[PDB]
Amino acid sequence: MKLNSAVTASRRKCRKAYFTANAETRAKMMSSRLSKELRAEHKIKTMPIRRGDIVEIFTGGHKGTGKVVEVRRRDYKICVEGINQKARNPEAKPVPYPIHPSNCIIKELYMNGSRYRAIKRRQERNAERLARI
Amino acid sequence: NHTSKNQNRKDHRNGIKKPKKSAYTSHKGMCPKYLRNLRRSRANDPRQSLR
Amino acid sequence: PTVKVFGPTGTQVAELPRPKVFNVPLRPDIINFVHTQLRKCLRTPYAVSRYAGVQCTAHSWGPGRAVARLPRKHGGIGAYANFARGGHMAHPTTVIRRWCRKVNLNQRRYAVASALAASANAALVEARGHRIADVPSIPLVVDTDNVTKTKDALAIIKAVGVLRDVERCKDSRHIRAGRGKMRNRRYITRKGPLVIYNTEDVARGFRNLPGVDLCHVSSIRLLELAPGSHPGRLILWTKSAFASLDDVYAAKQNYTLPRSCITQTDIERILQSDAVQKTFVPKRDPLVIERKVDPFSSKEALARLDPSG
Amino acid sequence: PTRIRKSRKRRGHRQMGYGRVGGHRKHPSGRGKAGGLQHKRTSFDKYHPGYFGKLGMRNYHVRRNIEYNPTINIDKIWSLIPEEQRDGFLQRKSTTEAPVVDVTRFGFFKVLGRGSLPQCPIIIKARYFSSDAEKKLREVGGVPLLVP
Amino acid sequence: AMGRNVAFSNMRRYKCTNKGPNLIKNWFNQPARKIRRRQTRLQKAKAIFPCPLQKLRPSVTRCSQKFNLTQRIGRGFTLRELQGVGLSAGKARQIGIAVDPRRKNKSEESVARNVARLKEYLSKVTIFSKQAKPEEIQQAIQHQGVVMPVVNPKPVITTGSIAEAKKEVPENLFMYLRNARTARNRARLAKRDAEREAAAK
RNA sequence: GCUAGCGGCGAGCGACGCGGGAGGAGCCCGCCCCGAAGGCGCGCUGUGGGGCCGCGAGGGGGCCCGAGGGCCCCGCCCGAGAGGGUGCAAGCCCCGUACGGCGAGUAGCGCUGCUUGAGCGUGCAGCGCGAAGGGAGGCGCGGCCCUUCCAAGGCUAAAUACGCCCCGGGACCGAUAGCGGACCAAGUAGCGCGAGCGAACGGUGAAAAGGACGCCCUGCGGCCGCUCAAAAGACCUGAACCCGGCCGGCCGCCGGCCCGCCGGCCCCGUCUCGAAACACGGACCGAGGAGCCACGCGCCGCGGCGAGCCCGAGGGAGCCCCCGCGGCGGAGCGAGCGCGAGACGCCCCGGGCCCGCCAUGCCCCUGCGGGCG
Repeated sequence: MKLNSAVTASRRKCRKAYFTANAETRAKMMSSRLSKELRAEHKIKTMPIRRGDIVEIFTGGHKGTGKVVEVRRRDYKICVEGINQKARNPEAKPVPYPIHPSNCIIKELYMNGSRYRAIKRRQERNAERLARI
Repeated sequence: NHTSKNQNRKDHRNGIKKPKKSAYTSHKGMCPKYLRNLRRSRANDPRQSLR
Repeated sequence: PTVKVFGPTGTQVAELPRPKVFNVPLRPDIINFVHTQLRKCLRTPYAVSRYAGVQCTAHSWGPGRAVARLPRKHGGIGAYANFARGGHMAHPTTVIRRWCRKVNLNQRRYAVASALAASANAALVEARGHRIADVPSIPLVVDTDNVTKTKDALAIIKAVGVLRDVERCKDSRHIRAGRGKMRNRRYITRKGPLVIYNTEDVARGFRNLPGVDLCHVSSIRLLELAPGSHPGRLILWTKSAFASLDDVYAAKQNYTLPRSCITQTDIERILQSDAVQKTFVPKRDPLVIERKVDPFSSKEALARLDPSG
Repeated sequence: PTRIRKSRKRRGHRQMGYGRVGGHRKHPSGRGKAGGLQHKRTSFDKYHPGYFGKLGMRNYHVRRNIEYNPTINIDKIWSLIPEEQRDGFLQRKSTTEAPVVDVTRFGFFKVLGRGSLPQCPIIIKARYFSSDAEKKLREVGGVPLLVP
Repeated sequence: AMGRNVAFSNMRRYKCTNKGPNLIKNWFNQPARKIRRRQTRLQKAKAIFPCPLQKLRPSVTRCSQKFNLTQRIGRGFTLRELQGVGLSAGKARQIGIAVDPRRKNKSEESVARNVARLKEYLSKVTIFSKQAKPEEIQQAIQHQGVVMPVVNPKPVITTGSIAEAKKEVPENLFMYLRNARTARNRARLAKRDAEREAAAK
């Protein structure tokens, strides 16, 4: 259970905090599972979703793999290239079907440099925890 | 305004209550001289309750 | 009478005498009363705002305007009444209410003792709803050394017959049926064993096990001993807890345990005793009623009353 | 327990247990104990004797501690003595070793006599002793000593 | 109930119920108050870790003929009592003894009670000085609660000789007691009669 | 303590002292001694001294569903099965949680007024008059004591109270409720010259995918259909009242029957002696709407314990556990000084006696005292 009083366990307080959260917190909330292959390489269970990430949806209808073309933190959803609603008119511009990032597994990551620096900081912090704190 | 109709039916609902056994035989209003002498007669031989 | 102690392995490690609390007469009424009173004392006060419906300015318009005489605002809107929309409730709730009920110490102790005693009755536990078929003995006394891992505790519980009760709790979690879901009370699970621990640091190991609760012999809780004002909870005593029960229950100033009583079976055996049956005298044979039929009409019927006729 | 209440059962009856010819109205007998010398004299005379008037001398301040005088009967003096000591004392008797009980130390200042002491002699110490108490303890062969 | 036999209520009518100062004092903060006082107490204890939180206070007869038999704890030791041990007031305060110049013993037995209490405390107290002595300070153990808590001893029966005891008590003690009690009234009335006798001839 | 008192002694009003606790801490000036030693443009008309920052476990297959978080089999992590989110009800999908790190115009007194439970004054005040060793001790006055203290100068922590605001919890309310106000714009829109008053208004869907096309129409708009699981299409469900089509009857209720005939039926509520009343209220329907709580009292039932009984406030790395005073009862009665119950008795009830109070008569010590009738 929770032994800390500072964190709220109220449904009302929790939903308001998620529904209206700062963008820094929206990022962590919008994390996604690193693949078995990536996890072995980087030693991090889940990394926050980015706009160059290629991800494989594993539950929702539309279970394919694509790059993340757009991230809309306000809608708490990400848009994956190639997963769209059926464009009624054939000669029409596609509308992306937003997928939640929980429903996805990160096949590839946009390596960047800050991503690499962030991956390392966790690797040493997790090592302190693995050293039984 | 004054009227006593239904008084007798109300009185006889469960009435005609007799006075009580203690009332018939009581030491109230009796001659004080009779009462004093009665206590002395009682206070001797079997009737005496004195220790 | 000594209660068998089974170790984490599950095999009769030692024997311990029965604490005399388990000889206390089983009173369900004393338990229910103190349970009801102590649940009320935990209740947090609720009330409406004193300034609700009084914040507006409304005056009865008055007779003659063809409108009912209830306070109405500038517009002519009904206000300030239990029947008016936006009005104060006729008797507003206040926190001045008595949310707590006092209990005499003796009566509280009598209840706590009769609840621990109820745990010993084999059927009381099954009646309450615990699954106790695989449990070897009641009370369950298990010598478990300090346990800090759920898997170690789970093995103890599996090897002593309580896994089915823990599984009844695990597979009983559902969303609630009311506004309580919204009011931070969304999930309800079935209540399971109570592990009484003395100096055996098994609290960390057993805490996340589903439905199971822990309580130091220093402070047994009657709302725990009888969940739902229904006594009969499987209690997995640590061996220190049983060996300390005669101490805990004597350290109560000069509190003397309520004297043992009788049971319906022990009133039935007493009733069937030869002396009681010998006193019984059979009664007179009863009356024959027989609904009236016309006697005059039939020859056989008339002969019972008028044979010569 | 609101559920198990007379008012809830009487819902559906209109007047709610208060009558039709006379209805519940606000204070129709006046508020408080009022009119006890006028309209309610019947009740006040019948059940309240001595309610109206002044009957005694007045002490502007009452000093409870000095007006406090706790009393013990001659029957409970032996009860104060602990049982283990008391049971032997009664068989042993003895003028030299007669029990001394300072009822003041137990918490009582004056000894009254309501019952009978046991025959074994006892010395009682108290601030005051009723005459019947002095006589009874003197009959049991005891001494009514005073205490400071 | 409605009239009939009811003792009259002596509870005063509520005042300032709608407007005015709050005359209702709720106690839902009571459990929280308990945790607060312990937390303030724990913080204070650490600030003077070797020293007991409570200062030594004196045994004092409880006032009135009602409680004159028992003893309780008073504000401070009298200057005479401290002088009997040999401690000046300021030196005593450093040791931990509270000092009250106002109190007067009122007896010679009261002084003896407290001088003995002061003597015992002096033995129990250990003065940790020597600049810093951390090892001794670590195992110092802070005394918890009231220091030397007063003990009120229960009455114990004693053995006495009826013959010697009957020597002090006059025979007919009640007459002796009732005469002493009424002597003032009897004496005044007989003086009142002497004036009447003087005022007849 | 809850009653000493106060009050057309009426209605009502009403402290403190003990006792148990939390908390505790003592001092300083004037006066007087020095006399500038001082804070030195002053001052000898006296200065100075005596909280943040983190990591963070472990789930697959089958079937189906618009989509599992569903089911059916098997597993794994719990110092984490508190919660929230995610296309349905998720310990293992995401976040988190458990586990971490860094003393004089005075006192007094006279007269008045206000006030207090304070009563021939509880404190204050005006004016008049005014001390010296004084104050008090709860019935005034004048003596005599006895206990206790030193007013007319000043400081002082702690324990206590409490809103905005922030944080957390709730046997709280669920949009006519809950704050007036859940709505990106509420003290807002509006109103009153102004002081002031003061609303209404929550919900599409998982994703706007918020409507492909064609047909026509002078055109509007309609029509198909489309998207979607569904139109859910300006929105969740969509009741009652009320109304339009189409179909079916001739009809208020109650009973018998095949069913439109016979029989019976005044309009409720409400005051009232009496209502169908030419008494009153009621167009209709929906939602809301009225003996609740606190405290005191009387009595009853129960439960614990019993000449006892008692979660008082509080205090115990203590949580519903433990320890924990008054009080109330056990003795009454009398204005009070005071004095002070045993003799019976299943129970009840009378009688008899005992205790106090009001007398009376006797006897005698430690005497208006005691005892006895």
